[PDB]
Parts: sequence; structure tokens; C-alpha cells
Amino acid sequence: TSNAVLTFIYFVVCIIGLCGNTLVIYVILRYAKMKTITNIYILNLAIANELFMLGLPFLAMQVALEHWPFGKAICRVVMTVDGINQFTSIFCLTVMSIDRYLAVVHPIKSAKWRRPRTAKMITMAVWGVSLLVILPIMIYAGLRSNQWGRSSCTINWPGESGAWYTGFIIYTFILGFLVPLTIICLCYLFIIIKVKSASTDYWQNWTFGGGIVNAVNGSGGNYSVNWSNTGNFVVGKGWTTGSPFRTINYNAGVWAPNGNGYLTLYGWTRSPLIEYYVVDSWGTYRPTGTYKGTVKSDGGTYDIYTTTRYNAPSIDGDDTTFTQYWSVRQSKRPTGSNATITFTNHVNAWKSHGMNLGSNWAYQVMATEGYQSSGSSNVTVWSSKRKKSEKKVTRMVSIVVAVFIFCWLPFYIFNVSSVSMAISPTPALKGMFDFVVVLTYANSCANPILYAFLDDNFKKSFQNVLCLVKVS
Amino acid sequence: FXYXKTCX
Repeated sequence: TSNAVLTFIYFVVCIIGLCGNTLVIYVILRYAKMKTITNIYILNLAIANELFMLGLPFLAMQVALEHWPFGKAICRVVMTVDGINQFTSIFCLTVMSIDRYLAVVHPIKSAKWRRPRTAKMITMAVWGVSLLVILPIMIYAGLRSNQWGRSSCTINWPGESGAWYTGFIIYTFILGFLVPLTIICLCYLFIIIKVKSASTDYWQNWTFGGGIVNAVNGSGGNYSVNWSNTGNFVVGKGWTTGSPFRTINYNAGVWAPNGNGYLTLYGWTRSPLIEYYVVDSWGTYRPTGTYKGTVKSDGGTYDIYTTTRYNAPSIDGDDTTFTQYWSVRQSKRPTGSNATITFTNHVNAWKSHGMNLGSNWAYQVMATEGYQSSGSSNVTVWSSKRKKSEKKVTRMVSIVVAVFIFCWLPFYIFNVSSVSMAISPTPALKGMFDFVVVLTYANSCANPILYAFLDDNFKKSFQNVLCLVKVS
Repeated sequence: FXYXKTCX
């Protein structure tokens, strides 16, 4: 019997998801360490899955007896519990990713928002809207019995049988799959962008003229220069597309000019064509220009200057004319440890002086720039260094999202085809429905197994609890 | 379709 196989599968899924999701609800409530923001969202996934793995034995016995014998009260609780598992589950996963977005993309502007009282308040809102969403299931859960006396537990819609069917699946498809995945996946888009634009991606090594310029392209944002020159050179690492909100970080392990050299951030806009500098250290010559004012940023104090370069080479060609905005520190910045340039502060300052930058952002790099000199410099460059702790958690949610999509999409795909349908179901199609549904039920015993493979903290808690051996 | 998330 395909019932025999199906009943067996139901039952092993249930056994495994009960162990899996009880352990997960345990370790989070039993350890202080395990109570975290992501974990608070995770507990509710496990609660919903647990609630559901409890109803499964009844559904298993329906398949094995081809008959619902438990009564109308237990049917209502199983349908509510099966519905909870379809909507509360992913509604927990959407809130989980929005949380991931906010903590990577906007770590600064939503720290107050990311507190456990707000997680707990939010997670009582995840239930309220699930129960609102599954109200058709709750209200209309009941027994339908065929002419041969066998009752099946289902949702007896009030009208004609398929009338509410096409209505219902499209409701469920839109609430339980479309809208939440639309939300989820663009959360990870914007996260991919902030992760991808954090490190430097542009290497510049432009030696004009005579002398010696040995430029080294190291790992990450590292580079060094060794020069004793007679020309002009610019070496540095940065971003092919600059930003007026990027806060640039760097560390100049060596900044030893003998002669004319600048340590400086610099870049271009077009529309209008402007080259800009934020100079932090120099050699024997502090660059100036037409004085304009001062700005205080990142501990230190800079003068603002403008210059105009006539018939000079630019990113727009060999013979353009353009303005240059400068922020030159009034004294040489100490070197050797992590130093920040909060670029906005310079943009705002130039703006208040009527120096506006362009619409169209070209490159933006943290360069060593020498002018007929010698010297050495070693500089590492970056922007918004990621927290390794946070990386692994954002990786785990991404994969829990992945298995969910994998385990449920054949189901919504099977359900949406089935409205168009014109022929009565075939055994092959019937066996496909039961496989596709088993795929969804299996989803609620994966999450825990994944927590043990993708979270170290979950792995040791599981080992602590089941008295296993911790061997570094 | 079937009766609910099962075709027997």
C-alpha cells in the first residue's frame, strides 16, 4: 500500500521532529547563553513546528485507515495546528531576515529597535496575524463524509466544493509564499550589497615618469609603496564607485616620506567634474589652495581649500578644466593604528561653503601620492568590517530560508496548477501530491538538524544536553 | 483537490 509507506514516513518524520524541536525549545530556555535575538525568533519556529509534529500522528492514522475516527473536536485542533505550521512558520522566517537586514545594513539606525523586549513584542504579533490568516481554516474545519461512510477531516467550505478551493489556494499562496518571500529575498539582496561593498575592490598603481616606484598589491585592503622618484605617482586601494556616506577606515603601518608625499583619501565626481582630497598626513609640504574655513572630524581639525586646474588631465580627458575640493588636516595625523575618515562630515562642510559635489560618483581611494621624493608606506584599507559572530548567524538564517523555499515551493507549485485542472487525478498525480505534502512536513524536522550543523552554540548545547563528548 | 493535504 502507498498508505503503508506514507504512514511510515509520517511517523518517522514525527519522531524526529519531536526530538529535534523539543531539544531546541529546551536548550534555548535552559541556557542564558542561548537566549539571543535570533534565538528568540527561532523558539517560535520551534514552538510552531512542535505544535504541528503533535498533530501529525492523527494525520498518519487517517492515511493508514483511510478514515478520520478521532472526532470533530480533535479535527479542529489538527487543522488549526497544520495551519499554524504553514503560516506562523514562514512568518517567523520573514521577521528573522528583516532582523538580519537591520543588523547588517542598518546597524547604526536601529539598535534600539533590536532589543529582546521588541523581539518578544514582535513575536506576539507573529501569532496574532497567523491566527487572523488561518481564520478560514479555524472557522470552517469539520468532517466531510463520503457515500461509503468514510469521513475525512478537512475544511468544509460553505459553497460549492471547488468554488472556494481556487479562492483558498490563491489566498494561501499569496500570504504564505509570495508576499513573505518577496520580503525575504530583497532583504538578502540589500544585505548582499552591504556585504559586497564593505571591502575594497579597486587597485590603483599609476607611476608616471622616472625614478623608482615599487608598488605592492597585498591581501585584502593592504598595499605598500617603496619609492625614490623623479616623477609623480599615486598608489592606493579603494572603491570603483565612491559614496558621500562611506566612512573610510585605514591603518598606515608605515608612513615614512622623505620629501613630497601625501597620505590622503581622494576621488572624483562628474556632473560637475570635481576631484576631492581629504589629506591626513604629508611629507615636507602641506598642500593648500584658496582657504575657505575649517571642519572638525574624526578627532582632528582640517582647513577647507579650493583650487582650479586649467588644461589638466582628468577622468573626463587629457585637457579638461575642473575644481578641486580639499580638506587638509591642520597637523599630521598620528599613524600606526586604526584611523577613520567620516566622509559625510567633509561633504556637509563643503556644502555649507557652497562647494557641492557631483551627481555621478567615480572612484574613491586611500592613496599614497608622492612628488619627486623617496619614502615607504604600508596601508590597509576597508570600510565596515563584518563581525564574524554575526556572519555565521546571517549565514544560518540564509540556509534555513533556503530549505524552507526548497521544501514548500513544489507544494505551492502543485497547488496552483491544480486549479486549472480538467481531468480527474491519476495515481501518479495522487502520489505526487502526497510526496509534495510530505516534503512540507519534513521541513519541520530539518531546522534543528541545521542548527547543529550551522550554529556552534546550538551544537554544544545539544552536546551538553545529551551528555555527548566535547573534544577540541 | 484530494482531501486535505492527502490523496490516500
